[PDB]
Order: sequence, then C-alpha cells, then structure tokens
Amino acid sequence: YDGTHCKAPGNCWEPKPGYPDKVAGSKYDPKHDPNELNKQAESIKAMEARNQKRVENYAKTGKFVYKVEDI
Amino acid sequence: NSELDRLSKDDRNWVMQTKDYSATHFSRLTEINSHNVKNLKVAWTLSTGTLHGHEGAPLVVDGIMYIHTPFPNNVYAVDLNDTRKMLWQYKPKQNPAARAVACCDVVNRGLAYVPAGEHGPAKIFLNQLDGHIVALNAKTGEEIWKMENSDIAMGSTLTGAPFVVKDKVLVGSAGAELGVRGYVTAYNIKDGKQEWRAYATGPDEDLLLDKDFNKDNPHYGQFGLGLSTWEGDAWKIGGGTNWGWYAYDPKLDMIYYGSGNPAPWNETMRPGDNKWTMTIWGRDADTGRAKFGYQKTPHDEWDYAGVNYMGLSEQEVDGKLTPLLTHPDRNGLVYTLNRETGALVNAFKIDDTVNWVKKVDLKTGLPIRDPEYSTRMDHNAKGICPSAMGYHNQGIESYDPDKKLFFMGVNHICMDWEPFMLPYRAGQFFVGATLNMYPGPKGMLGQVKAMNAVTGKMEWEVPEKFAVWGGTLATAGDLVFYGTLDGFIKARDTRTGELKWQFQLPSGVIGHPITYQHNGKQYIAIYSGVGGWPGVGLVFDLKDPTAGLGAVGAFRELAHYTQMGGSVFVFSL
Ligand SMILES: O=C(O)c1cc(C(=O)O)c2c(n1)C(=O)C(=O)c1cc(C(=O)O)[nH]c1-2
Ligand SMILES: [Ca+2]
Repeated sequence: YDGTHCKAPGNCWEPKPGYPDKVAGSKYDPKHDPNELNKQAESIKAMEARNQKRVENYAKTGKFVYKVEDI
Repeated sequence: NSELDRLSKDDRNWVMQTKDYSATHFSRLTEINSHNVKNLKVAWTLSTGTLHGHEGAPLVVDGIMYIHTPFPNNVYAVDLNDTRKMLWQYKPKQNPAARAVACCDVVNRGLAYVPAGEHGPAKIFLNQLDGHIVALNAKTGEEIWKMENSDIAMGSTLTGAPFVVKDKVLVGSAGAELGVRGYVTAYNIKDGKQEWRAYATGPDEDLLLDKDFNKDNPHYGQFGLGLSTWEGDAWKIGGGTNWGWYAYDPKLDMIYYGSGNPAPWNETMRPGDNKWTMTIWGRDADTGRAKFGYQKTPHDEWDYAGVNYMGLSEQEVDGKLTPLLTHPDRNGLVYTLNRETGALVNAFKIDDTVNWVKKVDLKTGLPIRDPEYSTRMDHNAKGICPSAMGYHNQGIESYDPDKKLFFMGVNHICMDWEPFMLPYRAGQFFVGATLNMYPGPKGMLGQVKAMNAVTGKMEWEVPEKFAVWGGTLATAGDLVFYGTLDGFIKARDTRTGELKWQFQLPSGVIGHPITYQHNGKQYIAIYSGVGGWPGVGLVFDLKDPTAGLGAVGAFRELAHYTQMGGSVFVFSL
C-alpha cells in the first residue's frame, strides 16, 4: 500500500498485506450500532429546529430570546 | 467583509486572530526593530482570572483591546486610554460537563469582530466550548444573539475561533476524538440565521460541492467520494472537524480552511481514503460550495489533523506571479497551492526526518507512503515522524512579503503507536490507539524556521527546548516574535534567526503575539498561560506517559519550568 495505485480518481486505498479488503465479517469488524451512528445527526436536527424558533421569534418581536420554552 | 478588510490595513488595529484575511501576521510597524528590541520592557499587564491554556491572542479595534479565556470563555474589553479598567465583561454560564468532552484541555482560540453596518452595531463573536456561537455588542458587551452549533452530549464542542466574511460568521467544529463528523456553518451576523452548513464526509449534498468542484484537478477526486471512500455508514462518525483557522480572498470570494482527521484513530476500523477528511478546501463564501478540495492525507493513520492555518501570498511560480495559499500541515509537509484553481505548486518536508511519506508526487498529487511507518492493528509502530502532535500544530504563522519568507514555530516530536478495537457510543471518547511520544532524531522538541514556500529553501533553522506551539508575528523591523512553552517571549532577526531579545513570562505560551500602534507608539502583546495538548500533563496532574493521547511522556519536563497561569503582557519601548 504505497498510496499510488488508484481504483478511481481520488480513491487509492488498498488493504495492507495480510489485512482484509473489507472489514465487515473480518476480525477487525467495527460492528457499529446503527442507532448510535444516527444520534449526532438527530441532535443537529433538534438544534437546527430550536435555532429556527429563536430566529422566528426575533423576526416577530424584534427582541432576541434564547430559551425556547419562554417563547 | 470589505470594511473589516479595510480596518485590517490600519496599524492601530488587530481585527482578527489571523491579523488579516491573508493571515500574514506581518506588521509594517518599525518603531520596534532588530537594533533596539533589546530595550523592550513590560508596559502594563492584565490578569484573565482563569487558568488552563490561553490560545489565540487579543483583538484591538478602534482603541479597545478585547481579551478572552479558556472555559468558561469569559470576555473583557479594555479602553487603551484606561488600561486598568474593564470597559465591559461577559461571563458565560455553561454546563461544566463541557469540560469532560474536550480532548486536550479547554482552550478557545479566540474572538472575532465585525464593524457596524446595516446589520447593526459592531459586534464581537465568541464560540463557547459548550457549542454556542454568541454575538456581543463590541462597545457595551450586551448579548445580541446566541445559537446552538454543537452538542456536548455527542462529544461535540467548539474551540476554534469564529471567522467573519461579508455578512456571515463561520463556526467550525471539534470532537473528532469522539467520532464527531465535522461540519462548518455560516450564520448571518444580524440575526444568527444559519445560512449554510458543509460536512466533511458523506453524501455530496452534505459536502456542499460546486457543480464544477475540482474541475481544474479532476485527479484529486470529484463526486461520490464522501461515501465511496468509506465502508458502509462509517462516515457518519467519521471526523473531519475544523477547529483551526481560515483565510479569505475577496477578489475570488473564496474561503480556505482544512478539515481534520478521520475517526477513530484506529485505521483498520475505517478502510478507504476517508474523504473528505484531511482536505484543503476552497469554498464560495456566499453559498459554501466547494470549488476545490485537495486531500493531503488519504486514509489517515497518524492523527495528522488537517486544520492548520492557511497563509495567502502572491509569488512567482515558473516566472508567473500567482495567487497562492501555503499551509504547514500536521503531517510535516508544507503545501503551496494555487488558491484560484487548487493546483499543487509544492509540497516539501518541513524537516527532513518526516518518514510516513517518502515524498509527494506533485503530478499525481499523492503522498507516496512508506509502509515501514504505517499504523495498523496488531502492530506497535515505532519511530514515526511526525507524531500525532505534528511537526506543526495550531499556531498561526507569519509571512514577510519583502523577503518572501514564512517564519514558523515547528515541533520535533516522534511517536510509537498501537491501535486497539473499541465501540462507538455517542458522548464517549472514540480514539482507539495507544501512543508514546518523544523527541525526534535531532534531539530537541522544537525549532523555529524561515523558508520560501515555493522553492522549499530553508533560510535558517534554530533549535528550541520545547515545541514552538503558539505561532509567530513578523515585522518590518526585521523581527519575528513568538512565545515558548517554557514561558518566554522571544524575538529573532528575520534575516538570520539570531536571538535578539527574550523576556521571562509567568507561564508558558500557546498563543501568538500581536502588535498595534496606540497614540503614536508601538506595543507588542501576548497571552501567558500554558495548557493545550503539550500542557495536559501539568494541567491535569497526569503521570502515565501514554496519557494525554501520548503527550504526557514527551512533555514530562515542562512542569519543571512552568505552572499554569492566565495573563496578558503588553510591551513597549
Ligand atoms: O480532531 C478533534 O476535533 C480535535 C480537537 C482539538 C481541540 O478542539 O482543541 C485538538 C485536536 N483535535 C488535535 O488532533 C490536536 O492535535 C490538538 C491540539 C490542541 C491544542 O490547542 O493544543 N487542540 C487539539
Ligand atoms: Ca484530532
């Protein structure tokens, strides 16, 4: 794996000798929980939704309020 | 922002951490110069009221100095005509649980500023560790708006400084050591409305690519790579956070920054090039759409987080005057690109001991890897240069346009590394490697170097006892100033590197010096207060050499020289 043997433009990854082409099913299988993997993106949606409330409130009243429960 | 740009050309001001949109860190002031810097004395000092690492530096605009701290990220304004009084203060109320998800201390790389305009009054911007972006009135300290950018429950914090361009403030990300997938966000400065958000991995729509992305360098890769250079959904927790610095070219209307390392550190858990972590981006300011993206370190094996600063210059390449960016990466290479096209001009070793890569093939743009210095499961790789701390880290460096030299504080730190398997759980650390670090083959931990970024020619190189972490300031007085981890501020002659002055500060330095003219006189200012990654051992009373992600053993001697502290020192003749 010298980094110079490209399967497509911008894709030159190769397994190192003795290691697997894919990790699923190998002994290095990261075995990630799909539900854990999705948590960050759900958190960012919730933050984006709260921020949108604060912006709408500022446009409605002309006064900034952070706590969404007080809008 | 054209008024911010104009304010940046006045030597009474220091309006952004990078000084100006090209990140020159270069002052035309000559009152302080190589022949009289020996007479420089402390003029006055302030305490910040906190300990822990003090990164970045003060801002100065319209005769007011603005100061910021590490967590809980207090901000203070000081009228330069009454340096003892605090004009206003802002003291954030943050969940102290934010501290537990900072990988390397609770540093904050500092404030940004926009002048008054249609958006309202002049504002100071603050990124808090707890993931909020806050706009404050620059003259009163009043809180104008506050939005949630990053969630500490997911291990997602802010440490990099906000960056103002036109009517927008850019806010980065942090938490690749906790499997945070990186994103940069533009907010409208009037109301805090999110304008665009670009992710570092994943589907093309999330990457925010121009229809002509990398049209000038198609061999860098173009579409679908944020998915096809990962296996399955591994990109969802894939790192690429951007906690470092930006640059902006108003003629091109393009913003430049680097995305950070892929997560986890255990390379064997994430086969593929892991695009677009470790990438130098050129993005359209209004839309966030990338026009170019060059991946410096495909399939990172070393935590060479690609977030270091971007220094813009105009220099001759094969006889033609060309708009450039230059970027000293954690991986020990100094990249110079054409900042319009993204084309690679040069990529040379900052120190010849760099060994993960034999060289960069400039035609293909690919780093030719040396397998003897790879990392991989079931293996303790020894003697890799650079270490994860890099041969260059978060310091903003400097460029003398007359000399065509960049001046950089450099690290000389090598490592052993062994990965281990581990699960991802949101809000927990997701590192997956055990490191030991030590000095590189030349025997010391730091250097300072002057170099031509187009030719790679080293003008001079000097050793330093510890890694030089905080970056540099260069001036037309033929001086480069910088602070050291062992608690000096130093000045060297930029033609030769000769040491001309030093002063013993209370604590080690991890930010940069600034200079400004106030009422006809030149001042130099700097934070003193050690911490950050080098200081983690002394900050948190660690003794295991592998703790602090491997920094503790390399920096074990630092506590013989410095304690924690938190002050602002201002010098003058
Ligand atoms: O990849 C992560 O997002 C992240 C965050 C930070 C931080 O937020 O300070 C650092 C790093 N990584 C990192 O790899 C690193 O070398 C580092 C040094 C420092 C420091 O200021 O001393 N911070 C960070
Ligand atoms: Ca990192």
